Amino acid sequence: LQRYSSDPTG
Amino acid sequence: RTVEKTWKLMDKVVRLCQNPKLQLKNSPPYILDILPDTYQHLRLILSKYDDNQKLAQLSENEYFKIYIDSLMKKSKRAIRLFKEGKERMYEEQSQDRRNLTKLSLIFSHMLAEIKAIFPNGQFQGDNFRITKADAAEFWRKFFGDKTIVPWKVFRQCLHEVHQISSGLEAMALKSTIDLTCNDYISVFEFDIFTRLFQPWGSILRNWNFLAVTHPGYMAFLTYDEVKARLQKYSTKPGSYIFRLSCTRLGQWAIGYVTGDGNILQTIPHNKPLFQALIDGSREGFYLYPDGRSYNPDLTGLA
Ligand SMILES: [Cl-]
Ligand SMILES: [Cl-]
Ligand code: NA
Repeated sequence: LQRYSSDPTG
Repeated sequence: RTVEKTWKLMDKVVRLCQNPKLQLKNSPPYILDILPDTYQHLRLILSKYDDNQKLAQLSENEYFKIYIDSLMKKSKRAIRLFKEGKERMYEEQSQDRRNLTKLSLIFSHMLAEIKAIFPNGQFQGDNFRITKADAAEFWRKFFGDKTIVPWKVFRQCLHEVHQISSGLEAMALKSTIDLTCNDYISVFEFDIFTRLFQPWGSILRNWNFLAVTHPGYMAFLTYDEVKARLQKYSTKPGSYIFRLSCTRLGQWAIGYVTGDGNILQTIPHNKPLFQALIDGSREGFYLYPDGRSYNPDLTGLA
């Protein structure tokens, strides 16, 4: 991942 | 020529923020990129306005007058900070220094605003397209093609559509919308606010429940500040806070402590903030706003 990551709920 | 004294004040701030005792982090908002990039877009503007008439029309452009003033004001302010703080400005956790982070945040918003209002150096504030149709209509009906409006007038007009309950609500609202802290609302600032607290139809109630009464909401914080703050709660996964994305204005950045004690930050895109917080809460990621036990029920905003 980068600075901002993916929604944890999907 | 007031643009020349503004550059001198900016250059001083930069020269002054270059002092390696600060240990400044190359992380948005990074003042050593923002102030020179601002001088550069200001260069880009003066060069697009290449003769005396064009320079005359610019000197009468209301948004640009307010901008250059703000930028003088704010540059003067940062200088005043370093003179009054002296030693305290080398302390990571002093209030003088937090004040500088705030100012960096202000310059970053101002930078992005000038690039939205003078794209490529040419004025297009009168053609700025507001993102949400309801909010768009509202700006139109009351302000037509204006790029920028005084707070009081903004407030009076907004209040005819969405009523403000009291003086201190008006002050909390101003503080939320007036991102550049110049006591005016630009069409750009308005685009941001209306994106953050959409839908327009229940906008003040959205702001009330997502900001005014919500412990998780953080005003004028950076990425690095979010991370340092949630570090205190890293033994309580599900701790979270949220704020305005600096590099993606108009959207929120949610910071949370993961089960394994990492601090991640994420930006909702399709999902509005409230659903993101409901969804997260229900799956154990967003349980403790700012480390606290009570987590506001946001289901009523659906
Ligand atoms: Cl204007
Ligand atoms: Cl999404
Ligand atoms: Na403003």
